[PDB]
Amino acid sequence: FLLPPSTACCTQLYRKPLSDKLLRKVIQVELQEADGDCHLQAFVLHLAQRSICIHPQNPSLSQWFEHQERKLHGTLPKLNFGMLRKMG
Repeated sequence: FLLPPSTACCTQLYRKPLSDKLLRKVIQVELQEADGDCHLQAFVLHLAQRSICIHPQNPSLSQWFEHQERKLHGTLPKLNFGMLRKMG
């Protein structure tokens, strides 16, 4: 059981605040669309070895917007996540 890249249809959620240590290995943030990909919405984090499913309303994802902006060596995708930006 693993969530395949860009195949995010998580019916389950981890719901834990992820460790920043492992976060520095989360090269991607993949949005589970509530229709465009799966039948529900989720913010799941794509590590370089795995993907974890997070509840859209989760501080770990919001903090990750801050953290990813200062981590990942400076490599990020085109995420216009301005609807959250810590305010989620």
